[PDB]
Formats: sequence, C-alpha cells, structure tokens
Amino acid sequence: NYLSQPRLTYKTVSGVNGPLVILDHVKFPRYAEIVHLTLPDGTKRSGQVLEVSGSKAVVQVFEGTSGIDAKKTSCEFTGDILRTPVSEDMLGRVFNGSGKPIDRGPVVLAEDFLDIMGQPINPQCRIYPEEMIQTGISAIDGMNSIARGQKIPIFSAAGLPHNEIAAQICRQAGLVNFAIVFAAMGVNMETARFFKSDFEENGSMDNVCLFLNLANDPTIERIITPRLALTTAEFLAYQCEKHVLVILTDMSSYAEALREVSAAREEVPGRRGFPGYMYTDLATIYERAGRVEGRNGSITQIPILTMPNDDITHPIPDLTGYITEGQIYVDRQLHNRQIYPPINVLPSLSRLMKSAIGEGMTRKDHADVSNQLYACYAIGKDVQAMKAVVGEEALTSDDLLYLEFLQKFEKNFITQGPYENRTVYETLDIGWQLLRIFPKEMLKRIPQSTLSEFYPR
Amino acid sequence: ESTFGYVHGVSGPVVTACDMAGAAMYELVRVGHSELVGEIIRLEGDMATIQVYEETSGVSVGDPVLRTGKPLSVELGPGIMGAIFDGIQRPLSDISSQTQSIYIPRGVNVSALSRDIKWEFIPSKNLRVGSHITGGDIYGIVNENSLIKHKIMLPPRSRGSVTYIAPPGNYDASDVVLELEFEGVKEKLSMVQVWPVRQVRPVTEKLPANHPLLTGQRVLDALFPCVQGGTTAIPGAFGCGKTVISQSLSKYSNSDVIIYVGCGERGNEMSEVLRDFPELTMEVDGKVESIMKRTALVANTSNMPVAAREASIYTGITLSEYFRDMGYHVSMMADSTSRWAEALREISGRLAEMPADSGYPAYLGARLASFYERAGRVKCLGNPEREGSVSIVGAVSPPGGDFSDPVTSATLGIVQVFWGLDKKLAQRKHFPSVNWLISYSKYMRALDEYYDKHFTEFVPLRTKAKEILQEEEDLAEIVQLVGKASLAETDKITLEVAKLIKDDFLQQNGYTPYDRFCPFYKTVGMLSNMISFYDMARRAVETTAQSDNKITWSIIREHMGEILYKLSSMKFKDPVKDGEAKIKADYAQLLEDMQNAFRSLE
Amino acid sequence: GGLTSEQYHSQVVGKIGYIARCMQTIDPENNLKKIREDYQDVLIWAEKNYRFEEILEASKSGKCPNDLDALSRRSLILQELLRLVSSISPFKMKLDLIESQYEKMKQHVNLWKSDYHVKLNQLNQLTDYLKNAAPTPKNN
Ligand SMILES: Nc1ncnc2c1ncn2[C@@H]1O[C@H](COP(=O)(O)OP(=O)(O)O)[C@@H](O)[C@H]1O
Repeated sequence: NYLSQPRLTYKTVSGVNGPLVILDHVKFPRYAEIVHLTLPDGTKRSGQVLEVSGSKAVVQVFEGTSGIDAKKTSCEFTGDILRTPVSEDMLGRVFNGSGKPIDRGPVVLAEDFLDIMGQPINPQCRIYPEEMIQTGISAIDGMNSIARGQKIPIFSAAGLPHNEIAAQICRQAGLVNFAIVFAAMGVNMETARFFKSDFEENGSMDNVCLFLNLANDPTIERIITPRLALTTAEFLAYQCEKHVLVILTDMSSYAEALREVSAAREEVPGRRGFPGYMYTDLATIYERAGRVEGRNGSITQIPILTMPNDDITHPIPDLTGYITEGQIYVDRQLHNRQIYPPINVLPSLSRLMKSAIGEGMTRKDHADVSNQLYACYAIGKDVQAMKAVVGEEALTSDDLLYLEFLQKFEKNFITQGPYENRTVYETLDIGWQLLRIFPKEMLKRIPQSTLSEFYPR
Repeated sequence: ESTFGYVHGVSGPVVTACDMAGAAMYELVRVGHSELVGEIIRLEGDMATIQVYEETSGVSVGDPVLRTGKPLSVELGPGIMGAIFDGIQRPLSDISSQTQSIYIPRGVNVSALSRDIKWEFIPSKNLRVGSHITGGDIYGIVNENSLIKHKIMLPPRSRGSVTYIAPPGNYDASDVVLELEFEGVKEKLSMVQVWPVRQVRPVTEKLPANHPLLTGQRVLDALFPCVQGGTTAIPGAFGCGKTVISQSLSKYSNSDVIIYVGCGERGNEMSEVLRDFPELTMEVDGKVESIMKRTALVANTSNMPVAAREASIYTGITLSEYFRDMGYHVSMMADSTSRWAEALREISGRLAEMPADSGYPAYLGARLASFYERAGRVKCLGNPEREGSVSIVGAVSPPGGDFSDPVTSATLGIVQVFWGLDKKLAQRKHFPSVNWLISYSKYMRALDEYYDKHFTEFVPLRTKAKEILQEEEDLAEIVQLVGKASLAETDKITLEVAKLIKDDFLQQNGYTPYDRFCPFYKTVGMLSNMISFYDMARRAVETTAQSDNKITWSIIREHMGEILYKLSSMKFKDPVKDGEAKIKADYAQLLEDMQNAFRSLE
Repeated sequence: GGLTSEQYHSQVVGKIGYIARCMQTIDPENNLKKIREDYQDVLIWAEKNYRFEEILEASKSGKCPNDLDALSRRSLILQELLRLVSSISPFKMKLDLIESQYEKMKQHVNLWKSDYHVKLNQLNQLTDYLKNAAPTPKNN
C-alpha cells in the first residue's frame, strides 16, 4: 500500500558538523529514511538519516551542508528509504548523479519504485554464469574470457586508455535483447562527452542509460550513483529479461567519497583510511550481477578503476580483487609502446573462464592454449629480466625463443585496432601460430591429444 | 515484566534498545515490526545494544524489540545434509520455495529444519523403559541419505532414565521420539535438538591427530599435510587459488562430511558449489552417489548483512561439532576468517570500542583462537564409543596481500598448518599457488607413524623434495648476480629436478579430468621418479667428475631428453581410465628406463 | 550540460526578450519581412507587453519556444546580422543584402567557426580602436 500519512517538516536543526545536520524532537526517526532540506534562500537539498537516537536524527546531506542554518532550515522527512522511480523508458536517456534527468527530457514515470539498496540475491536461486561474451578483444576473449553475467573490473594506471577500452566493449561485446547501464563517478567533462559521443558513434545510444556524476558535482552523490545504476539494471534484467551490461566508471572516484564520509563520521579506518566496511560497501555494489532462476536477464558488471600511484595492492583494487570474478589489467609498459589496448594478460585472470570455454562454448583447444600462452608469456618476462642483467650471451637458444615469444605475442595477440573485432577462433589461431615458435613437446601445459589435433596446422 | 523493549536508536548493524532491564548479554533478540534477528552485544543500564543479523535500514525509534531468553542457537537433526543455510540458520531452499523470489526477504522466520518431512527412524534396540542414559547416547539412527546415516543422540546438557522410546517407524521434527526422567522431572525430545553456537559441544577427550586429511592436491598432501582433527589456514591475496583449494577439499577428500562456510564470499561461489556438487559423485559399497549427500553449506555472501558473518562461522563449526559427535571425520571450510574479522571490526566501530591493529578489536586474536581450537579428534560424549573429528581450514584473505596482516598474524599463532599462497605463482598461473618456503605443517611428527606403516619409502622422498625446493632459491640469489655459467653440474641437476618438481609435481590444474584428484600412489610415484632421477643424475656426476670422462647435465639431457619428457608426462595419468597397478607399472618402466640410460652413461 | 530549471527557463525568457530588442534595433520599420517572419514565434511574446512572470510561466508550460540550443543559434544569427549593420552605420547597406546575408547565416553549420564571424571581429577591432583615437597619422 502507498504511504498515506501526511509528511512532517522540522525546523529543529540542532547542530551541523561536516556533511551532517542533526535534528532534534523528531517523532519516531527511521534509520536510512530520506529527508529533503530547504535552505533559508529556498534552495532544495536531500539527505539520508545516518543515525537515530530517541528524538535525534543525524542526517547526511547529499548536496553539501554549506548554507544550512540552525533556525530557518526546513527538513521534510519523506517517511521512507531512498526509492528510485524505474522504467524501461530510462533506456536512451541521461541522468545526473542522483538520477534527476539532464537530457532535457521529462521526469521518469515510474513503472515501479525500487529500493536503491537492492536485495541480497538468494545463493540458491543464483545461476553460475557460463555463456561466453566475445568482447572482440583478443586479450579478453582469448585469455581472460567474460561470461554473460560476470562481474570483472578493468584496473588501470591513471591516464591509460581505459575509457577507449570500455567504449570498444560497448561497441563489440556480444554472445557466441542486449542493453547497457552506464554510470560514471567524479568523471571530468572532457570524458563525459567522450562516453556520450561514443554511444552515438557506435549507434548504441537508444539501448543505453548514462548516470553521470562529474568531479565538480557533490561527492556524497557518488555513493548513490552506482546504486541507482544497479537498481535500474535489476529492473531491466530481473524484471524485464534484458541482457544488461553495467559499466561503473572510476570506482576510485567513488571510493574517495567513501573515504571522505568515513573521515567525516570518524569511522574505524582500514588500510589508507577507507572505512572498515569498505569491503561490504564494494560488495553491495559488485554482488548485483549474474543470472537468477526463471529470469532470462543477466547483469554483467565491468567496473573501471584508476589504481592510485599504479599500486595493485592499494585498497581500492585489492578489495575489488577479493570480490570480482578476476580482473583485467591495463599497463603503461604496453601503452608507452603504443600497444593498444594496453591489456597485460599476465596479472589478469577471469574466475569464470574455467566453465565459459571448451566444447559447446568455444573450440576444444581454448583452455589449453590459454594456459600455455600464460606459461610462455611469463617465462618470456623472466628471461627478459635475466637479459636486462646478464645479456643475451647468458641466455640459451630456448630462453631467446621465450624472449622472442614475448615480443611476437605483444605485437600480434594483444595489439589490436580500436575498432577491430576479432573472433575467439581468430584469437586462438593467432595463439597457435605463436605457440608453433616452440617445438610441439615444449608446450608442457598442453595434453598430447590437443597437440595432435591443433599444433601442426 | 514486558517480553519486549523498544528501539532507542540505530546505527548500521547496531540497534540500542530501552526497557531492556533483565536482558542477558549474548541473548538472541528480535528487532522491529518485521522481526529482524539480532544478539545483545553490550548492556548500558536498563538498556541494551544489539548487533543485528539483517540490515537495519527501515528500523524506527520506538519499534518493538522482542526478547527470547535463548542465546544464538542452531537446530540440529535430520535433514541438514545437502541443504544451504544463511548465517542465522534459515534454509535457503525453503525460502526460495515459500517466496518464489530471487532474493532473501528481510524478516523471514522459516524453521531451520523441514518439520513436515517424515524421516525413517530406527531406535537403537539396546535402550528400553527404565534404562539409564546420558548426553551423547545414540537413541536411534535416521536413514537421511544413502551415504550419511544420521545418528540422533541425547543433547549434551541432558541426562536421566528412559521414560519412553518410539518404536521403529516414520517421524518428524515435532514428533516425540524419546522421553527421559531426571530427579522426578520428565523431559520429552523430538529428533531435533537445539544448541548455543558460542558454547563448545563437549567431548570425553581430545586426542592427538594421526591420520592424513587426504586432499586432491599433490603439493598439499605430500609436502605440507593436513590431518583429520587438525586446523589449517590458507592465507592468500585475491585470486591466489585459496577458494579452489577449499573447493577441492570439499569435492575430493577422505572427509566423511564437509561443512562449507561461505562467510562474506562472492555469490557465484555458492552457485558453483550448488551446480557442481549434485553432479559430482563418490562411491560406497559399489553404489555411485552425489557428493552433495555428504555436505552442507552455510552461506553469507559478501553483500549480506555484515553481522551475520559472525553467526555464520559459529553455525558452521557448531554443525561440524554435531557431525563430529556422530563419529564422522568432519571437515569444515571456514572460507574467509579475514572477512569474519572485518565483521568484528564493524561491530567494534559502532560500539566505539578501542581498536587494536588496522582497526580490528583487541579480542580478535581471542575469538580466532577459541574458534580454530574447536577442531580435534575426539572420544565423543555418551556410551557407544565414537572417534569423530573436526578439521578446520581457514581461507584468511590478507588486506593488500601482505602477511603482516593482523588476521594472518593471529591465525598463524593458532593453526598447526600454514599453506601460504603466493600471488606471483598465481600471476604465472602456477597452481595451487603454495609457497613451499614459508608454508609448514606441525603434524609431520604424528603422521610419520602412518607413513611408516603404509608408505615407508615416503619420509626420505618428502625430505629430499623439500631440500631440492629450498636449494633452488639458494641458487637463484647467486644466479641473478653472475649468470647460470657459474653453476656446477650438481647445481644444474638441482635446478632441473626442481623445475620438474615445480612444473610437473607441484603444478596441478584441478578442473581437468587428470588433475581433478591425485591418489597418494600416483603422488608418491611421481615424486619417487623425480627424486630417483635427482639421485641417479647426482650419483653419475659424483662417480665421473673424479676423471676427465666427466658426465654433465647437458650430456644427461641429450642422452635422456625422452626421459625428461616422460617425467613431465607423469601428471597426465588418469585414475578414471588407469588403475593404480597400471599407473604404478608405467612408473616402474620409467625407473627402469632411467636406470638403463644412466648405466649407459657411467 | 545543464542548469537549475528556474535558471534554464529564466535564460529562455532572456533569449526571447533579447531577440525582440535586436529585431527592433536592426529594423525599427518592419522592412526585413522574411527575417521578422522567421522569429514571429519568439517575437510575439515580447512585442506583446506580457509580464516577466507570465512569459516565465508560458516557458514552464511549453507554450513559449524553450530549446536554448535552437534559441541561442537563432539569437546568434540575428545578432551577427545586427553587428554587421551597426558596424557599417555611416554606410547603411541594402535590405536585399541584409536578408541575403541572413539566408547564408541561416544555412551555416556554426557561426563561431565561420570566417563570417572572423571578418566581423577584425572589423570590430579596427572600428572600436577609432572611438577614442586622437589626431595622428596612423589614426587618420
Ligand atoms: N588449482 C587451480 N587449478 C587451476 N586453476 C586455478 C587453480 N587455482 C587457481 N586457479 C584459477 O584462478 C582463479 C582464482 O582463484 P580463486 O581461489 O578462485 O580466487 P581467490 O584466491 O580470490 O579466492 C580460480 O578460480 C581458477 O580459475
């Protein structure tokens, strides 16, 4: 039933501190209910109740507390949590951080209201994602393959072409209808236009929804921006059977809003001063993915994050690492050499590749090829590190073949055009024509049956 | 007195409640009109602070808070096996059935066991009216599964004399199966007992551990063995393989039942288990059967409410102790004690308590200590004698991938086995990624009697394996400053057999049909051949380097390249296609081929 | 890119009233018939003595034209014609040339990128420098 009871409105602001405003005399505060604030000048803001205690409600104000006042500020308590109007009508539209429209279209008519927090998908109803998506990118489809409904982030150093990679996935991704949710947090306008323009250049724009929060929009709205995106993705996938892909852009600029809120609340700090709940907060984003029984929908997530000081062990990538189905890494050591897309296969993995490949999904050889490509690429890096100290005169002929493998591999397997789509089969054949650099017996990861069917060609 | 107080305040997973005079600390309490489940963490006057095992978003000041007297407790009985439960014991299959939802609703109260199922009960026949009986006495079997006979037993707090025992027949969780009397007071029981998860289920004795916890992985079972009744940790960074070890133990081990505990884990893990385990099969007595019949999952996915991670771990061990009391060699996969410690960080943060290292509460080391030490091999309670055991394996997940982590630092002080995973091996896709330099097992001195009885050749091989694998790293620190030309022939042989033992013994692709599992006979056969090559190659050099007719590693490789290729090929032997005698005969032919080749070099 | 709804509609009214002032300025007599007709939809709301509130309500209601991109392009076209006429004040050009130049601007892709605007900026710099120039060879 609808909430029929008339809304209260309080002037009883009794403190303000950082992004918090503390009400008093509140009649039965509800934890996590939303409050609208009117400032003395008639400006409207919104905020969530973070704590309640007897008559007190601690409200965090999304649009910042600057201009909140202890006498004239009016808080309309809405009486419920942060619901969002959702509809399939949100495809082909663009929204601000808090889900207000910015494409000059009207306010969304709700086909329903959903709780922004979503719900924990029941582990019994969840279906283990296995139907492969070809992204078209050899460094993915060959060695890091993505299942329909996987969650797998793209990690990057700063300034790397990770935007162009995500754009290419949103230009080439498909199975062996489809729709995209896109969200960006703390993005610069010089990149917001790139994403919006790319969905026009790909012709895709009619099947995609962009939630944009820019670096000069309010930082606390970034907390809800990816949650709005996921709530829309749940409506499209689980209510409407759409094969949804969710792009979350700079989870780092989201994580910085967590660190800010944490410091402002005085929460117990984990590594680098992120809140203790950092893992759970990231899970509350990243777990809304994968198929569920009876529903043909399948939320896939490709978060993107700039790793601070390029450090893989930083809390943002590292906690994301524990949650996601493996990770795709983009590297300066490739990008400086103009090797687009600069995806370094070696540190990458996909947890679901194990079941997304082989007969009925991909050619029989694929799993064996992937492992042997890791083996040779890795040994190539090891002999390169040897050559950099002791010179090529210390290397055996086989060690020089592993060095040549790494060179030929990066120039052919990883190197691909920004608009070039390669099938998995073409990627595997490039894999084999590189593996043929060694004698058949040297391919120690591959069984003799696979070698007899696929090595000689 | 009032049965309920009222929510005085809320902050994330913490709810304060007024009018709670006479509450007990760690009492289980319902919160809110929707009847959320929680537990009292602190008392502060006529007022209480409750950790809530569901998300509190939506709770209001002045909502009812209903006491229950009972501490956090689990229903134990028939119909546990094959099920999946959340951290507060709700059976997910029945939630799915009753709600038809994709998600677990807030406020669900579904009974922990399916009280509608008539189970087949077989009373012990030894009991009769007037007989004396005590906690842990098996009053009857229930034929729960084709594998696991459930052995119902008197609750450990209970004692008395048999007033009534039910005849052989079909009964459920509400049917009275037994009635006692003690001190003139009668006590009825159904087939379901209830136990406080924070209280250890007692035993007659905790014995030493002395039978290997057989595991599919070569490197584990050979070089760092776990033992039935022993603890273990698998500290590893993200993507290191610790979860696949945890799967592999559950899929393939000599454990009579497995409790798997998905504490704060990624949701697709539970789906993968529930996808794979009904389809994978063991065999008993000439009947092939689905391994799910010997498991239960406690799940609490990473996005489920933080507090329930604590209740999940305590549920997983309390179930494990229940099956231990039946005499089963239980195993229990504590699938991340760091994500558990992070839940203790959360409650401590809300309570405003003083943190130890990295925000963790000071009692973290004490909670972990009093958890892993619930393992053991035990003389059970009660009269028919049983030797059950719990073996606990904890997938610690160090923040930043660094073992200076406080969860690791505490865990290593408690566990008798360390399987430290290396991210650099996982990057190379070397798996399982066990670092053989830092890993250790304290059980070797007890297990050496079992190896002496069944595998007398093994202790020499295990020693030579560990030594070669250390000598590799001793050589590497030299080679990286001068180049490989500095090596003596003994050192080249050392690095080569280390490369065999690394790439063809320690390496194991556990999803493939051939690396799926590895029997001990296959494992020792592989290692025996590799070390036989080491000793023979070393002997050949030592025999001939006293002369100008000196054998070298290159001479051996050029004469014996096929033998190196055969040695590498040993891993591909498949237990489904090849019998133990067939694999052993192939390995004997490798020993003979090596001997005849070396006899031609010398 | 965007604004608060109050700001956005207040900018729309600003464009409408400005286009009307420019139309009155370039043509106090209704001689530029085809130009005037091509703005009748905006001009009516400002040639009528409507209150600012009434036109703001009509903008919120979608009764006034309200696309700021279209209004800005249309406003720019009129002002870059007005700028021409004003910049040649001592040499008032033919009406047929004005409506011809207007048609060329109406057809143009982007007036800010156009050499038309560049020529007028150069004319403006030269013209504006004279306004306070003292008697001097260069200035003469
Ligand atoms: N034993 C293994 N055999 C083959 N591949 C493995 C093995 N261990 C790790 N890998 C691959 O790496 C992935 C990451 O390891 P996993 O245990 O699943 O993640 P995590 O370390 O975070 O818990 C595995 O799911 C699998 O795809």
